[PDB]
Amino acid sequence: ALKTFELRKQSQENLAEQLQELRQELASLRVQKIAGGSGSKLSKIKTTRKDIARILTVINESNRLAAREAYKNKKYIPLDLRQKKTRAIRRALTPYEQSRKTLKQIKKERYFPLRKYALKA
Amino acid sequence: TKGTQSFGMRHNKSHTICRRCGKRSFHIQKSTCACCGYPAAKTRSYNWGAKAKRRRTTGTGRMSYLKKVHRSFKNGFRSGKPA
Amino acid sequence: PEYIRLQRRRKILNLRLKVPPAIAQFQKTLDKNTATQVFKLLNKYRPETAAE
Amino acid sequence: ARVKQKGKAGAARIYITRNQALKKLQLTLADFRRICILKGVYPREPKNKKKANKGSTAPVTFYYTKDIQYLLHEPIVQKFREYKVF
Amino acid sequence: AKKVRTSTTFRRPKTLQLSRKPKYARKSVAHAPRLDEYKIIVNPINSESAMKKIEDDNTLVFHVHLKANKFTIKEAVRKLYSVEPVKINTLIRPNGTKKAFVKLSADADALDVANRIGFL
Amino acid sequence: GAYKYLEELAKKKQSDVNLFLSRVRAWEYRQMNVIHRASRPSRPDKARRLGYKAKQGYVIYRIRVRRGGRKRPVPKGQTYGKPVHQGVNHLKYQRSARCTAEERVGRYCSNLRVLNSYWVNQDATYKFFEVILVDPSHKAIRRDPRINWIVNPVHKHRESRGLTSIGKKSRGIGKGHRFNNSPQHATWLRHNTLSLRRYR
Amino acid sequence: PSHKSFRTKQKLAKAARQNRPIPQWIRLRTGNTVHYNMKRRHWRRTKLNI
RNA sequence: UUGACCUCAAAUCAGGUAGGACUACGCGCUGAACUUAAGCAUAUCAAUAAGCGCAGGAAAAGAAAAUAACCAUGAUUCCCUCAGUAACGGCGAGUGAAGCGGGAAAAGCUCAAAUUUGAAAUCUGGCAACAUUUCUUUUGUUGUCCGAGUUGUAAUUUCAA
RNA sequence: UUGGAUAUGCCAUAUAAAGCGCUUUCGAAGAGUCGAGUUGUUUGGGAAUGCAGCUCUAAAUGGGUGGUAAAUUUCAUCUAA
RNA sequence: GGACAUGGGUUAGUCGAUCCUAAGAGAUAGGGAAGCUCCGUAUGAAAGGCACGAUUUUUCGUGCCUAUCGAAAGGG
RNA sequence: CAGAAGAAUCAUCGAAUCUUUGAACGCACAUUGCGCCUUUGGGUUCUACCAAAGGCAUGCCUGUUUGAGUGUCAU
Ligand SMILES: [Zn+2]
Repeated sequence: ALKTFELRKQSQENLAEQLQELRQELASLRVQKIAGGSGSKLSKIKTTRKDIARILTVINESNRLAAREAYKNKKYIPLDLRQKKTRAIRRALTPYEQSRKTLKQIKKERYFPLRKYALKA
Repeated sequence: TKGTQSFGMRHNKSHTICRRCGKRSFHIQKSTCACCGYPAAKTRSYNWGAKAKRRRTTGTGRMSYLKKVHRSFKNGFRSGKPA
Repeated sequence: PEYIRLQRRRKILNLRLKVPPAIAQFQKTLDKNTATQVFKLLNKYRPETAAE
Repeated sequence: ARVKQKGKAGAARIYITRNQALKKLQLTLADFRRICILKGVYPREPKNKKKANKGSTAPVTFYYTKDIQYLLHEPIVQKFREYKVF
Repeated sequence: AKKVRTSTTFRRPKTLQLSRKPKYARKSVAHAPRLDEYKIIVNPINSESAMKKIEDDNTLVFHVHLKANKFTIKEAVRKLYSVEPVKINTLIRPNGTKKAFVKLSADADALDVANRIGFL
Repeated sequence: GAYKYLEELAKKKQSDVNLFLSRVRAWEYRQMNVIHRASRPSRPDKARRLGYKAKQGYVIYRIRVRRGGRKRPVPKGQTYGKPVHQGVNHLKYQRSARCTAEERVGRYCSNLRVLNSYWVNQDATYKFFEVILVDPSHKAIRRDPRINWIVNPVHKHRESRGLTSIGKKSRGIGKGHRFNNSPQHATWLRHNTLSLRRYR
Repeated sequence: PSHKSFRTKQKLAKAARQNRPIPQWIRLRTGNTVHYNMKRRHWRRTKLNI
């Protein structure tokens, strides 16, 4: 079985040959299944399918991380790379601009804050 | 007041499949779905048809996104990979 | 176009209608020779620019 | 497929006249000549000028649409617009 | 200099239409070709009528993708089996799957090519 | 300042100056569209005291609303009921035309928040209103502590839910015995609820 | 009729595939409570109504 | 003639935003009839159902153009009480609040109208730098240009002053 | 992972800002809005309770309100648009 | 056996659909409407083009003039 | 059942995929219908044909750019 960690520590072009070889192997296995194949071949069909899925996952994550590195510290970045929590969360006021205050309120909070007090018995 | 001998002339659809709701309720000549109101932006919906609402309301389908959102809410909408 | 007709018929309307004295007093403006000399005085006392 | 209409492919597709190139590039005649000086872009006459003019016979200077398509992505054109703003 | 109007119509003037110069690409990564030859050709057909077409008409019969057309089937066959077809016919089966008859050239033997694929 | 003079002059709208300005403005507002963007407020001090600041993110729209009462939309003026419901003509919309002006502008600019609005003109067919609008996505608004409150999602379509000044006026919000119907559904629901305690 | 739309043939193709008997190895499973297809259709008896 | 400005347009211009669903509970609009009155037209049902619009995790309301007539109380909301009471009603059927008082919870405030005038002190955006992160996904800072803004953006003031 | 304290480190131009106290002083306070008539619709509101349409349209110790309409004169209270 | 089960089976440059318009539908401009939505289809719209030039104050000048859907019997 | 051999029809879940559609957005649609833009690539075939990728809805807001006006002037 193809394991993701040595899949990740290779290059994109090398993984391209592995992906194409796996696709050809799946095509051969499907031809074997329709011409009459054993359970061993039919089990290799699902194994090859998952190996293709693992490789395609590795290509996509390498591509996305490269896009993240290229767009790091950029004011505008691709939408799919931005946050997706909820539509409302993205539309809400940020904590910075929720906490913005006038100089009138800054003076009031500076000079007369809520005091820590206690009462004697 | 004509029954048989009059049902034999019925071979002309008045409704076809709707592209939005998938039901055989799309009036051809009106170009409107009697079920969901397509092509209107809103969905045909009426409070007298309470059973009609529950036949197609939220949860009767897959809710694939809403299930994902609920899982993400339970853990606080965090992003990144665990260390 | 409609906006050009708006401009010109507004100009016509102000000419046709009876303008009140408090509005028509702005139709009597400064003369050219007085205008150039007062603006000559003003360009000596323009306020400082943002760069200055 | 249906009947294809004439003047849609071949010489009538790969060749472009000077005025349509102006409209294609959204440039004035002086500015279009400027980038044609800077880049290597010169008239190229079709072997069948009448066919490349979509049947018309009026005398026309022709450029490759490939050359004009290339001029669409030239950063100098944006610099011309920047100077006009300046 | 008052401009002379000779049309009695005012037609909206033509203004510069800048092309799009985005500050960011909306998609970070371009999708791979969604229909490549391994997805275009699903399986060959080995039914008795399919064999008959192979052994007489020099024609290969394939289960192909729904979105595959005649051009894409020819390119897929050429790239997957190194044999150039001379003719392609397609039909949607009553089960909803597309089937392509691929007539090979006299240069190629459909029997041999079927043997290399392995379903013969 | 000149805003004081503008306010006391606007009080005198039967003067020759205001009557002339009403004529010319009503003519040119009819020649424009029913809803058209106003480049600047025609009553800058009226807009100013209602909440309009002259910075990016604030918008003014002029809208003319057809005056008169409401016409029952029943076909052929027929009601099919008891004689206490046969009126078709002399019926009145319960929201003001100023509310109607606000809510039509609010639909026209769905990306904006309706701050408030003011009367600017009227004739025998229309009453002309100017609606003050705020862009909630604009950073100049999002960073101003005096106007952030309208960016919050609980203020979407204030005018549609009756939360603008004229909207609260139309639904009878007020302090004292004169109202006592107050929030109508809330007040009606408060009494008509039959509170059955556990021990009774 | 012979003249069909592509959309109709898709719905007809799925209707044909759903109008089949159940695999036999389904009936041997642990906790299986399915014996016969309860959604079977015949072309005279029940119409697809599309 | 060039320019300035105003107004109004265009662009697959740069960056954003709106719809739809949901609707138990929130705010509105629109709006009946069966029913009751042993008939029935005012009335009742009901400021309800149906219809339509717009929200939130609550909504709405809210710091008195409020009560009271006291030795006076003191934003709003909800509970109990007031109270089936004052009152409305072919004064018929029926309908029907509020102040006080007790409790739950408590929190206060912001502009407009002022000449900064020895100094637009204010802010969006482009660019470049750094920094920061529930987060390479988030949020800012500083500099520099372009603009917005004197037809008024900051500071100062809100009647309790 | 978060919270409020604590130990110090660094950055912070009070050349600032603020509360309080007395003024022989001054004190800007939101208009087709208030109010009135009228017509609908509402309310327990009854000589209109609120809302709306139309007509008329304020004021400057002025304007509201004090649950029987009017004129007048006081008194409380509150300070809308 | 049109029933039950298992497989198989429909190949197009030329045959149709697609293209065109018909009655008619239906956006847009606008105007109504508390609204759902209604009306409206070249209308009270700035509703788009085409050509010439030693390159013009290397900041463009000079001329010339209607969506869409809707026919497997219509047109092609 | 067959079948192979960090297993699993395991749980969790912060990274991804997410066909044709749908408010549904190029125009449509009882038509896998009809278009346009940019880039790239293909092959006995190269002015041809084809393929792939990325785009083209409306309203409104800030800004930019290009404008129009017997609108207001300056000059
Ligand atoms: Zn439908």
